[PDB]
Amino acid sequence: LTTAEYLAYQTERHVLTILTDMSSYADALREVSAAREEVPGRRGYPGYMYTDLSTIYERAGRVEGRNGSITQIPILTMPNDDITHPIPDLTGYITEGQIFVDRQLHNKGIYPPINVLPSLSRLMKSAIGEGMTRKDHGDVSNQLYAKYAIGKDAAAMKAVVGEEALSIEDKLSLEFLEKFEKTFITQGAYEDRTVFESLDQAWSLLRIYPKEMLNRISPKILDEFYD
Amino acid sequence: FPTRMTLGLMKTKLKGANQGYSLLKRKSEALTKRFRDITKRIDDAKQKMGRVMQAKEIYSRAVETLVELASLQTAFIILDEVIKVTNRRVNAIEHVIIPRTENTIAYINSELDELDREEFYRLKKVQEKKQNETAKLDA
Repeated sequence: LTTAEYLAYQTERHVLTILTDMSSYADALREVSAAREEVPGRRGYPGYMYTDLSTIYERAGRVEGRNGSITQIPILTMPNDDITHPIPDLTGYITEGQIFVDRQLHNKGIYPPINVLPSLSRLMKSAIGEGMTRKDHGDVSNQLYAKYAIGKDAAAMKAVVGEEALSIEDKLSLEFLEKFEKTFITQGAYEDRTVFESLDQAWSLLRIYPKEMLNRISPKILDEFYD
Repeated sequence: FPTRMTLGLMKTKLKGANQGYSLLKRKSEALTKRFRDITKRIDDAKQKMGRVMQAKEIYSRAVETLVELASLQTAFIILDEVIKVTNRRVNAIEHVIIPRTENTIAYINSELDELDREEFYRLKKVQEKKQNETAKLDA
């Protein structure tokens, strides 16, 4: 962290910090707190850990007048595959947004299993729109989230109800969900795709659903790509 | 996995499955009665159509009613199939979903109670440690 700070405040360059197995660090801190015979918190964590964890999240951010940028991207393993744990809860509440990995999609055999439901980004606001990527960015993102959620509810419905995929809407929702899961969700590990390619792929993946089926898309966004 | 919110969602889904089970049961009963009446009507229509089988005009007003009765018969068969699906759904809402939800709720309750017991034990140990330290400093 001090190396990244020295890189940002002196060398003036883009720096990216990454902490591996932060869960072990939290367990170690909990051990040090336990050895001190102090008041233990959730999962044996320290009481001042809130300030400690913040100090781990304070290794990011840029400065005024500095061309360089330091951004910390820590990584930890949620205990018993539970994001409800104090470590993941604090990490999610402190930092803006979190990347969640589903075990089922990883057990599917497909490429990287990111769950869009739990996953979110607070920096996706100012980084979207025209001048950055595209004006169709935010709209297609919200539409993707809505389609994924609708597909999830349609999946739960498909589990509870019959195999008829609950009439029409839920069928197209489930189809689009599976399609986005087998294509948009898995880009491959050795493949690097641009934003335009992903936008075109999403435009092709959204062709299965009707134009009036998207309530998350505005009039301009609906008239954006008819190609 | 063992959270109070998850327990609430599971309990809500369980209650909803119960109400849905009752509704599906009543619907199965009504469908059974309707299919029964339509069955008796199907037998009556069978005897009626079997009355005259094997001349002048106006025969178009004859086979039409028989066609309507046939439509009622097919609708009765579809009603029987739908009643079967409803009965299957009721059977799936009885010993399957209900038992799974109950067992899951029980295990989750046990896990939560055990965790709370462990936390309370740790807190009691902390309080005992503080009390022991205070009693040691008092001397």
